[PDB]
Amino acid sequence: MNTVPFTSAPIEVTIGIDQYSFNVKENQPFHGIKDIPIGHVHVIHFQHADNSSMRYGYWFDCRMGNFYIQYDPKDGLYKMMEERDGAKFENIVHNFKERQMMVSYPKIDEDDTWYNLTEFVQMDKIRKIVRKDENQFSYVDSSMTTVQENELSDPAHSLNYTVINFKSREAIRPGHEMEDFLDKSYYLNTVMLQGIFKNSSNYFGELQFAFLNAMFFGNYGSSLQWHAMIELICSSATVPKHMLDKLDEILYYQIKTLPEQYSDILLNERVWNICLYSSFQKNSLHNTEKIMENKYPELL
Amino acid sequence: GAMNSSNYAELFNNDIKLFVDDTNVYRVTVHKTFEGNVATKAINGCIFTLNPKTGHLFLKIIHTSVWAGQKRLSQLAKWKTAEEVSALVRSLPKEEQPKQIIVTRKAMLDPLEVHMLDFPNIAIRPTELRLPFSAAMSIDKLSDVVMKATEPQMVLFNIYDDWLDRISSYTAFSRLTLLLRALKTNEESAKMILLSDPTITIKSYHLWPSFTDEQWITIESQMRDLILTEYGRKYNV
Ligand SMILES: CC(=O)N1CCCCC[C@H]1c1ccco1
Repeated sequence: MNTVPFTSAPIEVTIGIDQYSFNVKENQPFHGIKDIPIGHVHVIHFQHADNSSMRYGYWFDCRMGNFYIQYDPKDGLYKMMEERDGAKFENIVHNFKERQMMVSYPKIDEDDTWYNLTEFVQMDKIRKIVRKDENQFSYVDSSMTTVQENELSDPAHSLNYTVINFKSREAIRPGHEMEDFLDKSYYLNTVMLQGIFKNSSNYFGELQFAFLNAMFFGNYGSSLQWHAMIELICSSATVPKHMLDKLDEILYYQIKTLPEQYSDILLNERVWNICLYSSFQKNSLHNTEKIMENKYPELL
Repeated sequence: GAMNSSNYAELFNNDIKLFVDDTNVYRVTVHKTFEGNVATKAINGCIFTLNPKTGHLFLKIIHTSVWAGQKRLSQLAKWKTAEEVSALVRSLPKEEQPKQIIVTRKAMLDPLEVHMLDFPNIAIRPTELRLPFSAAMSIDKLSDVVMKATEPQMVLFNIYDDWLDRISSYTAFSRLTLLLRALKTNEESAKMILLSDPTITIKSYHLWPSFTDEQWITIESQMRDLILTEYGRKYNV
């Protein structure tokens, strides 16, 4: 079990860790989060009491270093940092634990939600979408735009998701225009899976990462990317059987976890109705369709 | 953007553009089978690709063999159209390629966009106008060359005959659409108007009769009356 200590909490903030959150009052004696499960990525995120604008946070993996949070009064945010002196860190954490100034990552033992939402998400891939190689962790916030969004303005702060565009030469073979536009299996299997992502795990990892940035930060370009990666699969007549079964499981846990009150802006009617009721895979997503109908039958 | 009443004059400026109408590409007669069921038999069609400034018409005749053994013909028809328009642009010299292509039916936008990916600088636009180009097969010479074709064939026509020697493109397009709107609302009456006087003939190299200016004004009036009537006869007014 690993720990992210906080130097202090000088401003009132709602702190998230994965799917959990808690309110911390201004100058409340809060000094971090312990018992974080090893073996998964995590995201710690912040929404200031005073400016609910800008949700922001940090993707990290405790196996890659000792990380802490410290507020910066100049830049006005909680920053992640790495402590390279391991003894200084163990010593700080142990003192905070002894004074019980830390919250416990409150994982119910029956619960596999976090594993199921991050199954294919790997820090090494996160760090290639979020480019900042001097840190082992990754900052994301509400307002960061994607490579693709910029094409249609600061590159250093972009989300470098894989560009997917159904009406692009990449997507459409010369001479197969109507075949490839109506049945994207070429674009999925040859271009994306075999060509760009190498395997379905890396595909699913980007898809799950895009969903999580949409949900946690309201990051709109992330939401666009999550839906585009779903639609590419749903619109391919020919998809490996194992991919479709895993997709159903992936999407199920994403819909399950979505706040019921955010379904208006995080879910794209056209994509979901096409994917569940009109696409080639209209019959291959039983769990996802069952939960969508019982939870958001209005959207449909 | 879309083409409508407000940007109407843009059709006659000096940027090359074409309309594509696909209504007559996939054409069928529906009949009864011996077992009392219903079947279609395709007949020849065409694409109607028109320069509204110059009158140049690229009539691409769609032979019934193109449908042989194919499924979902109404959807295939849009992509065939798009394929044939794209082949047409590619065949034209660079200085003759359009800067815009306006489709008369929004269902052509995606098929033509995809076929034209190699032409990123050619704008594919829909329109809000209810243009009467489906009636192009009421023009006897065009109807004749389509039905007679025994293979795929491009035929070239000026749909304005010689009118531009005397009138502007704005006025030539207004005449053409009035004629085609009349032919669409009541073909029999429209054709009666055009041929009633046996002394007015159609040149061998023209589609319409050789009317004087004064006679065109009479003809145009008669076509307006027809369209208003049929709007009465239809709506009882
Ligand atoms: C001006 C010209 O020589 N032609 C071809 C012959 C028929 C008259 C129409 C015109 C045309 C149509 C399409 C392209 O060019």
